[PDB]
Amino acid sequence: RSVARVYANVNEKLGRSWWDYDNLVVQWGVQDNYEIVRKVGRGKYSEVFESIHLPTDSKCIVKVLKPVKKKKIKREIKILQNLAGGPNVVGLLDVVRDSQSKTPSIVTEYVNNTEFKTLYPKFSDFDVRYYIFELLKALDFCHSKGIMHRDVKPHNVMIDHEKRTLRLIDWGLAEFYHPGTEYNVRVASRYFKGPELLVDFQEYDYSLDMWSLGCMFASMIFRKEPFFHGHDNADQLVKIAKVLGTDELYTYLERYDIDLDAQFDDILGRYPRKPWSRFVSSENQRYISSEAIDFLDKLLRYDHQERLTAEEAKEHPYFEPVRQAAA
Ligand SMILES: Nc1ncnc2c1ncn2[C@@H]1O[C@H](COP(=O)(O)OP(=O)(O)NP(=O)(O)O)[C@@H](O)[C@H]1O
Repeated sequence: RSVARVYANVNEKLGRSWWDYDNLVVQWGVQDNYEIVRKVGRGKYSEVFESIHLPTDSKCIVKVLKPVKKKKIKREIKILQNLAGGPNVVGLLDVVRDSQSKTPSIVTEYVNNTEFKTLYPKFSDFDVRYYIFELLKALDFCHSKGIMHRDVKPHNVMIDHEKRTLRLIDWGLAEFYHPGTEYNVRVASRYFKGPELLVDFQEYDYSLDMWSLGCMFASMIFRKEPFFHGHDNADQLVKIAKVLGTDELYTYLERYDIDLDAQFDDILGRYPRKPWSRFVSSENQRYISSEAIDFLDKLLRYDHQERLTAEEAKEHPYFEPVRQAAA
């Protein structure tokens, strides 16, 4: 009941060799070439440690996957393998596992990150333009290769501000895009979930990541994290409606023939479109420009087919200072 505007054809054109991650044979590395040092992060499905690849004595990242459906492990590995050498995608170094328990780990390149709540407010307007544009290179790449990231949130973007370098990480929710496939809507982080997830519209595509990038981008330029701050997946849709308005929400549901949950209507009610200008203040004015708002406004749409493609987004006037500086 939806197909993507772009890249709908990719997985058909690349082999079954490219998306059939169920039939992947995993060449496990050697567990004991890696020694864990320092625990640096935590997810619901993973341990992340700073570690050493002992033979090279190299700092790397080991991510210990909570034993979970083997199918899912097979998917993340094949995706990482596929995307290899792509711009600003985290480098996959190894896959290992325990001899006895068979608990797998992914070994990835280390990135000297700064936590975003500290790093983002140190940003200039050029900085935001530059790093979003480098994030747009990763989304455009992986989308061009039939893959939706599906967890694009600042926690999964690692920025080394001294090297001026960027990596997208946590491809644990990523999928291959197949035209017409119904996908699980329980993806993303509540704050970065697109409306299509919140109304249980299952036939979504790469445009999910663009909404997500929009929320992240609104955090940065408006200095509100999160920009939409829902207490649960129901309230999340309400916080979105208080900004984009409900008039546009009902034309969107009507256009895609979504019927809402019955008790959604005790809580939603009627909201006029709050304009983007009403979010400007003295403390966030540094990031604000007529180009930024226009760009943000073409990511944050109810209808996933009115959103920019990562490629169209790269052409936007907002990124002209970074394109120019490139040369
Ligand atoms: N390559 C890396 N370099 C540095 N830190 C990293 C790297 N990969 C992951 N981390 C840290 O580990 C945290 C969790 O890693 P992540 O890959 O997001 O695992 P997860 O279990 O999928 N968690 P979640 O994002 O909630 O789904 C990240 O937020 C980073 O702070």
